[PDB]
Amino acid sequence: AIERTFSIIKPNAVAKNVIGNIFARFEAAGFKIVGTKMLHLTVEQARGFYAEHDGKPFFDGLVEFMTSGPIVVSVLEGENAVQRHRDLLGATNPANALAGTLRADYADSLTENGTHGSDSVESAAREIAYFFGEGEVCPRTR
Amino acid sequence: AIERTFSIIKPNAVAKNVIGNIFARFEAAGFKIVGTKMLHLTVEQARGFYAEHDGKPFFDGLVEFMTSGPIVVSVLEGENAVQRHRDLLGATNPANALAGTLRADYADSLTENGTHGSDSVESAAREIAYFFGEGEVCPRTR
Amino acid sequence: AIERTFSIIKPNAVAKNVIGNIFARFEAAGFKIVGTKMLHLTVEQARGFYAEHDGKPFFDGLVEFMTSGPIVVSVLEGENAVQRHRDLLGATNPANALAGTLRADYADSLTENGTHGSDSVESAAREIAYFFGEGEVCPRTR
Amino acid sequence: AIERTFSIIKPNAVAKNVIGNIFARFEAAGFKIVGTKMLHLTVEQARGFYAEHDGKPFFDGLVEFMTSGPIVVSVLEGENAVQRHRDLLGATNPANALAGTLRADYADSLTENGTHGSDSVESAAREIAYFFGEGEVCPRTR
Repeated sequence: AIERTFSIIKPNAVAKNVIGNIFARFEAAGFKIVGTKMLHLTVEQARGFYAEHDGKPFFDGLVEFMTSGPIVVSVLEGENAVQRHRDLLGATNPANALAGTLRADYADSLTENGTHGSDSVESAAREIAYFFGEGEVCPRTR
Repeated sequence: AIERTFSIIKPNAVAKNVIGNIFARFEAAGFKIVGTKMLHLTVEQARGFYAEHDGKPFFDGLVEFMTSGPIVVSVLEGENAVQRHRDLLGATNPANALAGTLRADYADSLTENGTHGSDSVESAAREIAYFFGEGEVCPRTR
Repeated sequence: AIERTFSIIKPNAVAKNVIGNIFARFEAAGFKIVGTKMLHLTVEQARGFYAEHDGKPFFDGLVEFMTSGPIVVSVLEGENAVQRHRDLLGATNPANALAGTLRADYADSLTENGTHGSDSVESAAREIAYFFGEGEVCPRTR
Repeated sequence: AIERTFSIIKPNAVAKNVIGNIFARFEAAGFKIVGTKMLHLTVEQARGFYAEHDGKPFFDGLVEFMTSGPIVVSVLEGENAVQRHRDLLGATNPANALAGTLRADYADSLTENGTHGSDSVESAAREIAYFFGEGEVCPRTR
């Protein structure tokens, strides 16, 4: 089915100026970018999004990193998009990600793997709703 | 000096899914993307941005095209960015654009040249302000 | 260990002018291009390289496709290069290749999957020797 | 008219692993790569290609740089290709080359400026003949 999945290009990737390279990979893989914006998360925003993680040891480090610089959040559309996006991204740990995947190609470290992708259709809807408001998701009309 | 300029990736370019290729060209040329967002102009928003052309024969067609599908508006930062961005885009009229420039590579017709770049520091300020509100542009912090 | 593996960019990919896109993927994945050349296989040369398939039903069709237009043959160098190259290419069948892999992004069909990669250190040695003479593989000196 | 022009991706660019990026720009600008090979010029081969500079100012330095690492030499085909290729490369001096041109994007100095392009149809014929033997250029057959 046609799905919409959520993407985050993390601070390290934005800092390295590879937003275009990553977007190009999304498009080459058949995804259509239907929503996108650059923003710099406040700690309030980060803790409201990553709340789930409020219980692990590296939580404080995660929030610090995700609020350390601007990020690009996007909505990608396509058939079976949620799983295909996860496939494109590769393993969470850059060390285990296969050559060519976004984590292998653009990660700088395990915590700084450069990209995030929704893990399910359900989580994608929640993540998209958190960052994209009215008229921010734009269906293709041509 | 370090300047900020305004960019538009037009409906035809978005529809061809070359947003990444264009952003990658900006980054390879030394520009830092400091603000961006995808949106779909309503006729009223398009008329306002192109207000200087109201009453001219080509106006309604320009408005129709610019509202025919989503676009990506961005803010680019770098030394002498206004002029360098224009240099990278190439001549506005594709018939005069040098091979390899963005207009030469991505124009679909003479009219649908694919991209817009501020023509001056003055217009850059006006165009950026039109779409980016108090703080939608995020300077690099690392 | 640092290894060298063999690559073929097939007739369908050369014809679509995506040689640069594929090479860029090799480089982004950490491979160093240490040898490369464009050529157009004769039936004799094609049959000689695919000798191990001589007699099988698809042989003639494989030979016809691989001699239908020019190809680019290359030698890629890098840590665990043979396996990492296979990982980058993805499944032989486009329908089964994960999003983002070279077969998924550039294949037009199962027969015309766009790229070939050595399946072992042993076969890589044989494949490279078939197309590259002494002096044609260039280690990096800077 | 359809022309064939000569290209060299110099040692500094090969060393930075941007061969793919450069080829992708050639293809995006509409050129068809009809010949290419990677080689590492020896002092004797370089003195032969730049023989016209013998007894002239930069003969030694030119040979030293051009033999410092492997290069990629190619034949690009297209309408008015000689001049269009020069337009894509930009000024010889990367500091004065317009943003986005290959000299501006992939070079740091005048001497190590990343790319060479034939300056005329006449020089293209001579340059190609020095690196490609009869039958090595491959016209497209599909």
